[PDB]
Amino acid sequence: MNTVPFTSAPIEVTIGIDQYSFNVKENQPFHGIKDIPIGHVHVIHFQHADNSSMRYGYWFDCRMGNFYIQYDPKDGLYKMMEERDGAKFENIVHNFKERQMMVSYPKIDEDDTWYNLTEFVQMDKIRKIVRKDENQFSYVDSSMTTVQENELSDPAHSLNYTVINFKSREAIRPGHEMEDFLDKSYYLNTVMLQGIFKNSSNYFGELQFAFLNAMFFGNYGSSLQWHAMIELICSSATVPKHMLDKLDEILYYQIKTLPEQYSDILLNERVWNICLYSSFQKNSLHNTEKIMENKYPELL
Amino acid sequence: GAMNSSNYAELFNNDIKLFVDDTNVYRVTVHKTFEGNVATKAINGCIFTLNPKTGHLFLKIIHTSVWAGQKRLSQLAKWKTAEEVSALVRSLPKEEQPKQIIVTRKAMLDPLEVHMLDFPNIAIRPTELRLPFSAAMSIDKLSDVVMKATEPQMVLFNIYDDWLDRISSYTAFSRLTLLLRALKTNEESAKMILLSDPTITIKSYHLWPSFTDEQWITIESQMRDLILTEYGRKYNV
Ligand SMILES: CCN(CCO)C(=O)c1ccc(Cl)cc1Cl
Ligand SMILES: CCN(CCO)C(=O)c1ccc(Cl)cc1Cl
Repeated sequence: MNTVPFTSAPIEVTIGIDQYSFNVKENQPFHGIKDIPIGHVHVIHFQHADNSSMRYGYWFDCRMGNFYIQYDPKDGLYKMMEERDGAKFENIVHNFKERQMMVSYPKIDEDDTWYNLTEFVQMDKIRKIVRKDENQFSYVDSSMTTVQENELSDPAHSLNYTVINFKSREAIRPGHEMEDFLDKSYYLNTVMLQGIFKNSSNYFGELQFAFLNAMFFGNYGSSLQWHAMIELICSSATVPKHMLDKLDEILYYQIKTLPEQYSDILLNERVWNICLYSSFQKNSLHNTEKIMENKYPELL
Repeated sequence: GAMNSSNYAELFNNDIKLFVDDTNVYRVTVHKTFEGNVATKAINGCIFTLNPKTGHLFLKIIHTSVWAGQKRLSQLAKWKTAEEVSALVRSLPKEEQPKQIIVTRKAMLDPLEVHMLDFPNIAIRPTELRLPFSAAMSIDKLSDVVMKATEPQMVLFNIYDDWLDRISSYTAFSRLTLLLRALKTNEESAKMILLSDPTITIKSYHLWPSFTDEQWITIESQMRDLILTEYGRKYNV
């Protein structure tokens, strides 16, 4: 087990950790989250009781170090920090454990939701999308914009997702104009899989990370990335059979986990009605199709 | 953005631009097989590409051979239109390339944009106008060179004959749209008007009769009446 301890909780805040959310009152005695399952990336995030503007949070992996939360009264947020003194972090995690001022991450024996939502997400890739290498953990918020968004001001605060553009030279081979635009297999398989991502796990990792940033922070640019990487698979006639089956599982859990009340902004009518009913892979997403129709038949 | 009533006069400024119409690119005659089923038989078509300021027409003839062995021909027509338009731009000197291309149907936007990726400073635009360029095959000389063609062929015309010697582009475009709209509404009557006077000939290097200015007014009024009338006969008004 691993622990994200807290200095204190000086301002009323809603804390979410992966798919969960909970409330802490101003100066209630709160000193973090313990029993965090090792082996996955995690996200810890914050929505202040007073300014629901700006959800912000930190992606991290406990294997990569000892991380703690301190509220900064100058900058006005809960900041993730690293304790390099292993020996002294180990010690205070005990008094936190012994005074029972840490909540227990529910290690439920009937779930795999977080595993499944983060199967291919790896801290090393996250940190190439969110560039800030002095820290081992990665900060994200509501308002950060993507590299592609900045094209159409500050790039250090960028989400450096892989640029997908269906009406670009990268995507369209000269002389196969009609072919490559109606069947994107070349772009997915040769440009992106073999060229940029190298394998489908790195692709699937970005897709999953993009969906998670859209849901927990309502990052609009991430949602556009998620929908684009979905649309490119579904608009390719030729996809490794292994990818298709794994994609069905990925999307299944993303839709499962989505807040029912959030489906109006974060889901793109066009992309899904096309992926589920018009595209090459309309018959290859059985679980995803079934759960979309029982839950959100309105959108379709 | 889209081209409508409101920004109509942009067409006649000094920015080079072209209209592309694709309605006569893929043409069929539907018929019955011996088994009582229906098949199509394609006939030659045209891409109608027009400089509205100069009247230059680049008539690209689409030979029926281009369709042999191809599926989903109505979708293929739009990609072939775009491929041929980009080849025309590519073949022109840079200072002759258009700064805009206006497609008369929205289904052409994506095909052309994709074929024109090499030209990002060329704006591809739809229009909200119901332009009558489908009627271009009611112009005898254009229909004839399309039907006779044996191979792919580009033929160049000035669809305004010598009119610009005497009138402005705006007025010439208006006359042309009036003529084509009439031909579209009742070809027989439109044609009968143009030729009622056997003495007003069509010059070998022209498409339309050599009317005087006074005869153009008479003609233009007669085309207006036809277009109103055929509205009554259709709507009963
Ligand atoms: C002074 C060093 N320090 C905070 C940095 O000023 C601590 O020792 C500390 C206190 C509380 C917790 Cl949850 C973690 C830690 Cl590391
Ligand atoms: C699902 C349990 N629960 C109810 C959520 O509204 C929580 O508040 C909760 C979640 C996560 C953690 Cl680390 C601690 C706690 Cl108390």
